[PDB]
Amino acid sequence: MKIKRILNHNAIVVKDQNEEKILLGAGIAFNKKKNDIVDPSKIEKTFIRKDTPDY
Amino acid sequence: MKIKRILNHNAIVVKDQNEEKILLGAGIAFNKKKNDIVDPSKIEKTFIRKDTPDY
Repeated sequence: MKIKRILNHNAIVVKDQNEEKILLGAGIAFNKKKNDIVDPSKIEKTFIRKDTPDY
Repeated sequence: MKIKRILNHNAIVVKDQNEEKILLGAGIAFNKKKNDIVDPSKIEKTFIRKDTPDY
């Protein structure tokens, strides 16, 4: 899980195999940087954009 | 779509019928507040936490 963007010191826009994701972790931005792998101990909430409804 | 949390001036943690969501919109925080409906013209990216994989 890399960091494609930065929302704040906890939320960041990441990207997974499926598509773009969002990593919300208190202090996630701290101890990491853009393009760096996301720290799993800091992973508090993983969000993914709705790709498809039923299809 | 209400605003349960605020990530920055564009990203905010919202909540839909399915579960918690994330609204990433440049200026989304501006022209709105916590618990207020999210402006659709500002909606740039909607993210939802992975509820279930296959089940």
